[PDB]
Amino acid sequence: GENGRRINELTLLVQKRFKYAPGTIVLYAERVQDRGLSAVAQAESMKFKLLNGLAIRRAAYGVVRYVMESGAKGCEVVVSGKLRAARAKAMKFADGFLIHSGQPVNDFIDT
Amino acid sequence: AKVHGSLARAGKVKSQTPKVEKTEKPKKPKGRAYKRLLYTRRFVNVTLVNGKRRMNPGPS
Amino acid sequence: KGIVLEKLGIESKQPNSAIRKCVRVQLIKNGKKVTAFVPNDGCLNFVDENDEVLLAGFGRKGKAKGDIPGVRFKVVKVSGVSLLALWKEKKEKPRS
Amino acid sequence: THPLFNAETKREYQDLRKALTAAITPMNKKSPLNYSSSLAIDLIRDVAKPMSIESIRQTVATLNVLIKDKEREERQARLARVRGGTATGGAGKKKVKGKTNLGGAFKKDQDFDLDGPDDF
Amino acid sequence: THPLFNAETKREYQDLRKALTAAITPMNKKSPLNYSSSLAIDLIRDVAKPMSIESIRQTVATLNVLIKDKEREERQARL
Amino acid sequence: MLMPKEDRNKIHQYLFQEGVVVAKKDFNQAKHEEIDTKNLYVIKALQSLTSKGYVKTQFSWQYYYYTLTEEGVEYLREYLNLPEHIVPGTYI
Amino acid sequence: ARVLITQRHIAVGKQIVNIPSFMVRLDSEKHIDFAPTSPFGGARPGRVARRNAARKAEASG
RNA sequence: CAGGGCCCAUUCGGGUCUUGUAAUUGGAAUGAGUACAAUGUAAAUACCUUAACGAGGAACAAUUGGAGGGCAAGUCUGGUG
Ligand SMILES: [Mg+2]
Ligand SMILES: [Mg+2]
Ligand SMILES: [Mg+2]
Ligand SMILES: [Mg+2]
Ligand SMILES: [Mg+2]
Ligand SMILES: [Mg+2]
Repeated sequence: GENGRRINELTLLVQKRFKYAPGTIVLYAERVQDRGLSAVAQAESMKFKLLNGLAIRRAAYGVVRYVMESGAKGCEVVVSGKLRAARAKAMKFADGFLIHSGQPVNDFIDT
Repeated sequence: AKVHGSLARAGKVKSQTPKVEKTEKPKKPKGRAYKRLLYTRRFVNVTLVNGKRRMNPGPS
Repeated sequence: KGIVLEKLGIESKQPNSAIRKCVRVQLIKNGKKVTAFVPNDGCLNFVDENDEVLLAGFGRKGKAKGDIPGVRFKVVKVSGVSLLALWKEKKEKPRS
Repeated sequence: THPLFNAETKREYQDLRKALTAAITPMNKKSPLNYSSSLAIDLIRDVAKPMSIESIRQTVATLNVLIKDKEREERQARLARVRGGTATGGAGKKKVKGKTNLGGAFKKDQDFDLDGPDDF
Repeated sequence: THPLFNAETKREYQDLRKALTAAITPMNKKSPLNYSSSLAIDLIRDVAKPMSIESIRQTVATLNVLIKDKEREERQARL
Repeated sequence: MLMPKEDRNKIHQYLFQEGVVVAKKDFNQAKHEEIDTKNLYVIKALQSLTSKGYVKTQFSWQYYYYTLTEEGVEYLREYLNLPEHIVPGTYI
Repeated sequence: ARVLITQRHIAVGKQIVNIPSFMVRLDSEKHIDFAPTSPFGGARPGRVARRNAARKAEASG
């Protein structure tokens, strides 16, 4: 905001709740890198697209295309829910390959 | 078989439809002029395009 | 042309749940009894009784048309006024 | 004393309806409680009196659409002041929902022949 | 145009309503066909569009009970 | 809600000064911190303020975070009869 | 061109033609010109021009 | 009011050279129709010709069937259930 006005109020909120002394707690903003290689960002971009009113496959093919263009080894998005009927249904949209088991998943898959 | 039935229900939905009055439009031209405006909307002014030309797009 | 005998509520075949609103008519030239389907929405409220209806086939060359079991004809005019003109309120019926 | 319009066709009928609406309406600008009860309720029933079973049913149906649309407009107005989503905002515990733009993908549900090659 | 009538009281409105009922209704007897078309229904919408939400339900309910007795009436007539 | 005039002015003046207010969702706690009034008062009054577009809330593990808006700085100012631009949150 | 043909301001020989599908015979191409008994070929203006001249002569007198 | 290189080598400046929208305005043009007259005809009517009148947006206002597929044309909005 203007001269940190929102982040000023966000500092003020965290001091009152966590009982910190005024001045001992400070907030910084930071540009995320590698935005396609972020599962929490890509899910939240997907979440806003459906709320803004984008077509559902458009978004889901759009986000999996974006991540693979960003240099990911494999991307995978699942949409589960009632689409047009009372009987719900899960869609899977994938590209690349992904591993599933072992210690490697902890280090390379972000979910 | 069941040749009887509930004949009291005939015209149910046609009576239940809310009467929505037509808006009044400018006249469309008739004849050679109408083919002229169709040609103009299809071939020279192709203002609306999605990479494939559609004639009655729903609001995307 | 024929004379309406009664109004029938023939139910459609499977899977289709409806009542099809036909009439029985006695033909004027033959005296033969015939079932005719009154086509549109609400149009059975024109075809009440002892009327002169005009009938045509449905187009299936003598076969029963749809889910409607066993009718082969449709109503075209009632009392000298066509049924779509009555349905679109272009015209209106005589008293009898 | 109504000699003003002896119109005999629908198109000619149109002028009468407009003029009567011009006549009747402005009477709501003054005395609105007097308008709604004494005159609107009973003139409507009296003009509904001629018409047949079907026609009155359309009139009831038309009126219900009026109700629905009006409530819709009012609901725009109440949630204009309140900054976020539903009434009472963040206190509310109830969020504002959205709509799934399906396109035409899932009606009478099937598999999609038209896959999309590229995404904007 | 509309030169005859002004707003004083509920009583005088009943005069105006009754006069209006006199004026409008013979148009059904000359062409009933136009009567169920543009003239009657769309006026009723037009006079109810500047009103209050509860009042239009009161408008609906009176129509609803009116049609109901007629449904009885024709049933008796047929039987 | 029926709370005396003096503590609504406490809640409203405290809100102006801090630009924010945090409130644990504990009814019957009966003693707010940062404010000597009942916890139920500060929740309910800020529920009345949010329902007129002056303050916005977030629940966030039972804590009710309130930050007042641009509507909030004009309304409250009219309310407290304080000098213009006397809001701490607004001016760095 | 269609409305000029149809409204009789065109003459392929010395004869008016008001048929747009006329299929001219390539020694008649030299002779397509305006009709003599018309405006745009001259000697009397036409209905709306004579009316407007009538109004301006009315205002002059 | 929504658009191309370029004259410019004067950064988001006129945009010539056009293409279409306009609760922006202008005159021109004409028949459908009406009608002296003549022609037409056995006598007429009409056609062909022609004085006089006859236009412009609520006027002199094109329908009939359709918009899942076959088979052109809805990623609509209300109603019924
Ligand atoms: Mg599951
Ligand atoms: Mg079958
Ligand atoms: Mg149509
Ligand atoms: Mg249809
Ligand atoms: Mg349709
Ligand atoms: Mg097709």
